[PDB]
Amino acid sequence: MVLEATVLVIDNSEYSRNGDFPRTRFEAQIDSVEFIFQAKRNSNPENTVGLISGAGANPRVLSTFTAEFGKILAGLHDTQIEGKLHMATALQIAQLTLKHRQNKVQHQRIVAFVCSPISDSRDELIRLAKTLKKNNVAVDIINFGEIEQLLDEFIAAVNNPQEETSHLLTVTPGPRLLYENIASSPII
Amino acid sequence: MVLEATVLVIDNSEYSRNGDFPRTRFEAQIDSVEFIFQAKRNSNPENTVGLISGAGANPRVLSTFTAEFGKILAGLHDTQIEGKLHMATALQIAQLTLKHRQNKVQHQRIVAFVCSPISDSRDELIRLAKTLKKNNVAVDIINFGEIEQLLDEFIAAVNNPQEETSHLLTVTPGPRLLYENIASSPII
Amino acid sequence: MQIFVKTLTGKTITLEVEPSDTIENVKAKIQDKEGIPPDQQRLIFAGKQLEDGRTLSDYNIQKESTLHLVLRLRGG
Amino acid sequence: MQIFVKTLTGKTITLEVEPSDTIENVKAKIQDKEGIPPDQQRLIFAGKQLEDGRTLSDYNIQKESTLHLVLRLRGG
Repeated sequence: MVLEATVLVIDNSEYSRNGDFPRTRFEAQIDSVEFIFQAKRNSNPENTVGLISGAGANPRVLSTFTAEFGKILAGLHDTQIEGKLHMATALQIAQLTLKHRQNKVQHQRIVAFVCSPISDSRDELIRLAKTLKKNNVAVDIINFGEIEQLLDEFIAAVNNPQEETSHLLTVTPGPRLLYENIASSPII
Repeated sequence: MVLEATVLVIDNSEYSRNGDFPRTRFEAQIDSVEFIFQAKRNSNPENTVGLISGAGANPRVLSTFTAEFGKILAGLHDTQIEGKLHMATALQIAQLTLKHRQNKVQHQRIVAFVCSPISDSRDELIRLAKTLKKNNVAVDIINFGEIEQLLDEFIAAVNNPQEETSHLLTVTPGPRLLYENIASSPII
Repeated sequence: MQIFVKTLTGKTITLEVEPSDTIENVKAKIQDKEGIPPDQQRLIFAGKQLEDGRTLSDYNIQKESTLHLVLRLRGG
Repeated sequence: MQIFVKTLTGKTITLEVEPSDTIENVKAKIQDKEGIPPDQQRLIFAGKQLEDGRTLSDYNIQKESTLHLVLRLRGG
């Protein structure tokens, strides 16, 4: 499809362990990382993807950009459910990662899951959104668990009109797993 | 038992309609008002109880103090699920109501349900707690639905040590209805 | 045409609508089935959020589609 | 003596404790059954909230009592 570097940010916050999204919201998010990686990878052999814990006590890069399923898997094991979600920080380190993506012909995209109440200000988040748009990064939020949308106003802000690259997925607990809802979403 | 005027404050906020507490948190709270009224009334024939919607757009007095089950029932019908919980305001109008209770030999008590995230500041709530204690009003919070305790620090503040009149009930969704958990609680 | 509304409590209610109905109309049909006013209603279908004034043709909503109803929380 | 811990997901796990056990110890026994650290644990029994350093004799907890485990949320 399209050549792009994408960064997956996961919510590893204390909210991540919950019944509503089987098996737990965290684990939902793991199957989702796996799926999404294997997807982006086969839409174009040149795609590379990164991984970021977005909670804990300071968002951290779990894996740099790869085609390698092993180090996505190595980075996915060795994270932990703990702390609160620091969204704007996570978004900052995701952006910093994308600027330095090898092969600058790659379109920039960040994909983030939010299953927590957002502690950050709406103003910081909107500034951040406008910045992201300006730097030609597209954003996909996955919005499940507590559904609060701020998120709608964010995606509104960050979307690039002339090529509509930025989507909000709002998903409710139900029959299908989280990764399926993601497969059928415009994030494809 | 003890001669007292008590004020029931209910959370009528948009959170009130929810599955977790059957039939809905609001309705849980109605059966609870009914129970509690009929209880306090038979621990002493001289007790009188009041009712306060604590949400909506401005906490309002649904019934003044009575022995009358009809006007508790009339005040209970004619409230509505709407708005957000304004706790400290609700607590203010409850206190104002108790000061003017006829028959000042009645010990003062407010009983309040919180099934919403508390929008008020911790500082305002702690000031309010210290004030309440100073004015010899005892407080029972019912804490269900979203359980956030602030509430623990509140009841800590407001409790009168030498006669321990102030209780926190933290209750989780389960087999028993909300009014049963309240019957077995120290609020009796 | 008949459609479905699943509240968070798993209760699925059925509504009779035709494809040109505004979402703001659906939220009123939902009001008289469940006693909850439209300004308290939020509608979720296909991962997106149904907007007032858009209609069901707009969202490609078709017979036996299942809408999800969640709390539209305003001043909190 | 054996007791019960019901998480919000309805899963009831059984623990072996004796009546003098600290709550802080119970939260560790709960950790190695469910992989969740004590600083993330909040325990609810009889409407009250179990405190660290108090023991189960303190709370009059007895055989087949059911504890409820909810998230202790710190900096939020």
